[PDB]
Amino acid sequence: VAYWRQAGLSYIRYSQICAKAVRDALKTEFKANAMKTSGSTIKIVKV
Amino acid sequence: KIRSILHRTHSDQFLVTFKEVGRRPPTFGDASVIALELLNSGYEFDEGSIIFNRFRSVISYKTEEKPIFSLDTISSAESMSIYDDIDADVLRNYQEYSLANIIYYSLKE
Amino acid sequence: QMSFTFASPTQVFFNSANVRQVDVPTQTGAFGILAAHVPTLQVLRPGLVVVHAEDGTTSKYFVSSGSVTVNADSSVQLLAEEAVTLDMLDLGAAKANLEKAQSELLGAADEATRAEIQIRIEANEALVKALE
Amino acid sequence: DIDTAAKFIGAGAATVGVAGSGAGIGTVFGSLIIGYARNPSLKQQLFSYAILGFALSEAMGLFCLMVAFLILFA
Amino acid sequence: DIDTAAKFIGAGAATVGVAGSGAGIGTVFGSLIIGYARNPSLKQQLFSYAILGFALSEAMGLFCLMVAFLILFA
Amino acid sequence: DIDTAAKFIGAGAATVGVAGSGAGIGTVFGSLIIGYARNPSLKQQLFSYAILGFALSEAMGLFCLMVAFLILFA
Amino acid sequence: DIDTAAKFIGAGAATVGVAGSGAGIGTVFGSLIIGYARNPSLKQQLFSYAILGFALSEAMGLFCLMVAFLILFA
Amino acid sequence: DIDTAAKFIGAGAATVGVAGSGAGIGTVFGSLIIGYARNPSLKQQLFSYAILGFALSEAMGLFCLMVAFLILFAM
Amino acid sequence: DIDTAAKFIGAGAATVGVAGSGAGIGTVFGSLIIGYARNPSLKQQLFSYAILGFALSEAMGLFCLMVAFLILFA
Amino acid sequence: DIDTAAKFIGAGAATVGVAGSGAGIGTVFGSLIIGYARNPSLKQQLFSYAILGFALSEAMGLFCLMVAFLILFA
Amino acid sequence: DIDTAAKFIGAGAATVGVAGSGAGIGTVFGSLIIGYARNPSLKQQLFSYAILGFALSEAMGLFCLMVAFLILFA
Repeated sequence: VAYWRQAGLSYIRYSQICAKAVRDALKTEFKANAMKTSGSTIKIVKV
Repeated sequence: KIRSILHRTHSDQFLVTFKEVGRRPPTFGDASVIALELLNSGYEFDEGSIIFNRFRSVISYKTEEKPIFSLDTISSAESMSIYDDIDADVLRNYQEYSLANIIYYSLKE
Repeated sequence: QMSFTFASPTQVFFNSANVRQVDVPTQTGAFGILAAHVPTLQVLRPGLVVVHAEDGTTSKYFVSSGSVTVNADSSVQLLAEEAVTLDMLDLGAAKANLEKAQSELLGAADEATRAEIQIRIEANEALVKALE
Repeated sequence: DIDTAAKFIGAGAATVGVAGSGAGIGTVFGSLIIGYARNPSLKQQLFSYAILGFALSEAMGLFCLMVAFLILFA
Repeated sequence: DIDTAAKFIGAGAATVGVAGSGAGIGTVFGSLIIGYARNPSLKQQLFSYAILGFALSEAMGLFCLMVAFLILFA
Repeated sequence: DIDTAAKFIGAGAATVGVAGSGAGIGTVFGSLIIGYARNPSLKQQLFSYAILGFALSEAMGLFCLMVAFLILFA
Repeated sequence: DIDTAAKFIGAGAATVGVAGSGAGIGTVFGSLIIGYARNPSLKQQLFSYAILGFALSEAMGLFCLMVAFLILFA
Repeated sequence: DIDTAAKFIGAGAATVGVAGSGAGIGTVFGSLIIGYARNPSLKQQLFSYAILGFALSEAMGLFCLMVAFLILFAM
Repeated sequence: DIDTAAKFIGAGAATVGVAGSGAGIGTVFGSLIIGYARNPSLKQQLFSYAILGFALSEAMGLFCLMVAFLILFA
Repeated sequence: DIDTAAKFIGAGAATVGVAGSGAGIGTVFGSLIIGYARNPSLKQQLFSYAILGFALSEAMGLFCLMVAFLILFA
Repeated sequence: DIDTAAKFIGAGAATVGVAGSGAGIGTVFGSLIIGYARNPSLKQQLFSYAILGFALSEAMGLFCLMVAFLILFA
């Protein structure tokens, strides 16, 4: 276990949050060149 | 489209499906979303396959299938004996990441 | 010798390259991989990988997360979810984000949010410790 | 004198316990390295542990010598 | 006094026993360092176990110094 | 005089034996520190075998004290 | 008589080596803790090797105490 | 006597030498435990290597045991 | 002679050195087990170090046995 | 005379403590080997810790040998 | 004589100092096995540190032997 898993997060979520942080912490120039190719548009449908 | 083509036979076997694919280029965020919605769904799958269309060339593509496993298989796979620092924590975090990786690779192909 | 492969989803830095030593972080503990390191699997933690070519040159890439595999045939594969060279970051943004996260961790809205904020905290903390 | 002789005998076996300290310190100053190898992001914070791991490690050592003091002059 | 000399040599032999406690505490407080390097999030548990073991091993050194006093005095 | 001198010296020799139990007790309570850092979710299960090692390392020290008392008083 | 005195001293010096068995048992059980934490699934076999090594180091230590008993009585 | 009695303490102080052999064998078997835990597949060979370290350390202790029993009987 | 007795006293109190030998050999052949289990591939070069260290420490311990035999027989 | 007897006993039994300093040097350098076989990039900071541990550990053996010198010369 | 017996017993009770040195050698050459087994490429580098630790730790046990021979022959 790890401090971020006791709640029950999957390592996918860990990487996702860390990546969002590293994205937020970039130059003002590279923000425009990194905000793209970073988001998500997929959405789920009830089964 | 995949959901529809298989909603006559194999209609019941659906576990979850996603839309708005291909409208914009996929990203690792989309693969992470698919992996999350797979793991959270209380299905303890013991094996899996992913079918996609590998892009051979502008004229040809091949319907490829890549296998995927679960930490219960990796643990009991004797071939893993030669990898050190392998408990059931790093191994299955690595398995989650591997699932996301294969999903993203298939999305791009 | 070592066949290195460092590749973010967006970009690829090394493809079957031949470097001498590569220092990588990890959940268990940051450690170095050399031309015969015993096979291992690990998942990275917010840190900075350091590569050294066959010669005495160096290069530092800050990686958010990922997985580093060392194989029987001496082939390192370091797949990082977000690998950026240090020259792409700014201090104040990361520092303010870290301080904000520390401020909000007092607000134990729930354990899941506590963990999320903790991850953001030590992420930005590795950022500053790399840039401070 | 037999009394001074016994004082010396006890002194010889009162400084042997210092070997204990010799191991103790080493173990800590072994582990530290290991720790500092696996996690350079806790260097400073490790120092405190180390110094603690030194003090209480040499503690018994000194106290062993204390007995020697006594067994020489008490 | 031959018997006082015998008491002295007995105390000198006995006081060494604290070297075992010294070695044990060295082990405990090196394991603390490396374990804290691996799993920092649980520092509070690490101190709990470390101090519990520290006193629980100081048992022996205190026993040995006590018996040194007891042979000397009692 | 020499008989009680032997009492004293032999008891002092016996009292030393608990040093090894000190080393072992420290070893087991460093091992618990590590094994808890590595897999925290097995606290009590690890603690059971840890206290088993406590008992089976205290055996030696308490037997050494037993022999010390016996040879100082019998 | 000095013969009885030397006999006490011999027994008291021989009954200190069980420190070795104590340290060995402590190390074995620490290793048991660590191995179990590594692989919680495999505890029986780990415990099997642990009890075997335990009991055999116990045999060595109790052999030391048997020699102590003999020298006291012969 | 003194020289026919000091042999008793000679043998005792020689027999104390087995403590380190005990500790060595203990750490050998703890290492066996950890090694098996890491790589449970290697169950066969690890026990043989144990037996080897076992035998060598116990023989090193037997050296002092025989030295003591020499003090008592062969002086 | 009182020398004919102190000779045996020294022999007995000197052969104890083999304890640390035994411990060193035990540590070496434990570390060999961990090393080989972790990385079974490079089996052979592990021996080129294990046997080297074992024989080396064993010889340096046997120095004390040599000294004991020297005094007891010269 | 017996005064010189106790002198020599004390000188002989004081030096034994250096065993702990030897073991401390051994364990600290083994820890350096491991912690540099994990993260070789450092070194320029580990070897400092190893040398510091050398100074600290050999201090104990130095103390024991100086005690032996003082007990055999005053 | 009491004085010659004194010198011989001093040598005998000093020689034991080699135990800690032997344990240190064993620890160093176990650490070398583990370190090399993890990261083989570092071999010829780890070997320097480990053999240096060997010699520069057995220096202590050889100091004990040197003082033992000093007492015996001087």
